[PDB]
Amino acid sequence: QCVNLITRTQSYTNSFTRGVYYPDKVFRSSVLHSTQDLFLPFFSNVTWFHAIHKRFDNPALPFNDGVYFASTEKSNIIRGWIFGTTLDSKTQSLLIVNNATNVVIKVCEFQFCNDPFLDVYQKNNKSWMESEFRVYSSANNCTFEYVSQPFLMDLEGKEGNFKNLREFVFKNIDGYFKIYSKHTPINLERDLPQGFSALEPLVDLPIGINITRFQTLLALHRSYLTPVDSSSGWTAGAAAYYVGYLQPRTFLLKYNENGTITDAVDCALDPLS
Amino acid sequence: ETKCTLKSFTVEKGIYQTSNFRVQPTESIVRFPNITNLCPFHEVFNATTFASVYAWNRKRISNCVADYSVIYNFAPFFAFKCYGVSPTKLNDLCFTNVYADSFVIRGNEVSQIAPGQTGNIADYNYKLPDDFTGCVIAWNSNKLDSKPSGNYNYLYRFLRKSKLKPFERDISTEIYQAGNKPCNGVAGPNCYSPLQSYGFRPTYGVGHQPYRVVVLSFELLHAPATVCGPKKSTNLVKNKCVNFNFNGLTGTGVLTESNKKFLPFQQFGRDIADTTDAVRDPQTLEILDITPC
Amino acid sequence: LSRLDPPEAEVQIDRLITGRLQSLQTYVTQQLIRAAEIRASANLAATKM
Repeated sequence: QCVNLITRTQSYTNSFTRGVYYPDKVFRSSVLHSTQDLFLPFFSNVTWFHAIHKRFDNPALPFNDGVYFASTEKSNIIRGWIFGTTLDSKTQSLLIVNNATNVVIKVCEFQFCNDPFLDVYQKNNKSWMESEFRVYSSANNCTFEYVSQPFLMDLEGKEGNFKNLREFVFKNIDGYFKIYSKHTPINLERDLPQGFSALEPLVDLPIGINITRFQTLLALHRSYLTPVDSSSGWTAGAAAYYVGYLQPRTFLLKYNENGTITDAVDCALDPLS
Repeated sequence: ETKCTLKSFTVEKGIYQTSNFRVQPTESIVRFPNITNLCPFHEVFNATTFASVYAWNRKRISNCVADYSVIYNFAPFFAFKCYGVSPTKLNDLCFTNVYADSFVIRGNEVSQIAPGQTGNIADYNYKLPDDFTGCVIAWNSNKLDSKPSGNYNYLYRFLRKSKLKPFERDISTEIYQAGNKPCNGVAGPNCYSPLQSYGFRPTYGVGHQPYRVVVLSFELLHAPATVCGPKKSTNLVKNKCVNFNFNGLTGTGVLTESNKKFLPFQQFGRDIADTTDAVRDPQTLEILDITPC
Repeated sequence: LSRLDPPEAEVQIDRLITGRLQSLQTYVTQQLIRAAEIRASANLAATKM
């Protein structure tokens, strides 16, 4: 169970103002604050994935001092998240799988294909169940499992337009991996939205893992079966999503009467800032 | 007292100063979550013989309410060195997370753990965090630690080139290859292998005794908890000068109903003045504020 | 005090007291010089009225 191509690709764009996560549970009301943590640059010349898609990569994603991720779509186009150093049953590998039932977390020592996947159709059964297990399938000598409610909006996202954009912050402090995400309601429908947003903190796992080469995976509709459809027919383009890299610089933050962030500026920018 | 402040047995006229009122807290109210599950520490302390210094089985015990009595049942507790904390306050407060790394070292390097002096652990073999909030306990169970036949499985690495980042497990090859000749690992006398054994048979001296050294690594100022004794969240008071305890941080003040609204995950309510004046119970939604006494 | 102990506390918590003391010394010195120039300004105002 592994169908692969040896072809990768990459794209290119320019972010403007994204990646604002709440660093602590403080209720600062209508005041200002200074923030010195891992953030995206303002007007950052970020790295894109290709706007095409269905396509299929096997990319290498470099973890560099916290990783910000963004994807606006319907029907949950992206589903898996593999973080770690080598991901070949020799370093600690953090696995996130988001189905429609309940998201599952595996901080385990798992070998991997260079592009693990699972193919789903109905095929006169009305069941897009997990029939392919092209992930590890072995090396279960590990010490973590977790089950949570799906924060991600599920498959078949019938909404008015490009209604929601998923921002994600994968951050590590002393082996403590924290996911600070936001399913924000965007309504601009043109690539990167020109606007302001904030990210709530929701996932904190103090487990212990070294992450150098991470990846982001998915589970979509290829064949549901190995011989019913021809393989190696999906081009190296992946999907349209944005990746950005954080850094520990100075920034300024402003709060409102409801305690949320309404404005923020990059203190390490052009000198008016 | 006015005659006292004027340093004379008479006073002239008018207004003079003295001390303040300083209203005292009448009681103390502690707020804890309503989860109390007992924890089996017999699977982490008095288990079988543990590893040597060349491997650190960094085992994190899960979230479980455990009193100090279970840990205190062990008579042969021998290590007493700490750093800024007396070893008699291990309970009544809920810590962050326990890293009870339990392994064995040779008995003549117990006094060389501290930084500022390089030993068999403070060398390139291991790098320890500079703060070291966690402590070290090392009891002896030599009645079953050392078999009569012998225990030669304990190893340690001695020679290394580079420097390690602290709080890492140091398990690798780390071989030596140098000299003014081609060696390529099979030279012979140019090997100088850095891994050496210990050996443990019960006819030894004083620095050759095995120890079940558990180093306890933790931190401070972290909102949830992993292991602490069963202590109850006592009943609250309103408009009472009280020492409130919000899972850790305490203070003196009175309670007021909070008209303002907070986010469900933003229960902490610090202000521009950098004071805690908003809180909710760890069990119930209690949108409240605190004004100090 | 929740951390340290009376056999070992005062050697660490002594510099806090000195730092607070010298910060108040600086604040008070600034207050005296500001009060002096405001006193001169108020004397000028009294002269003007």
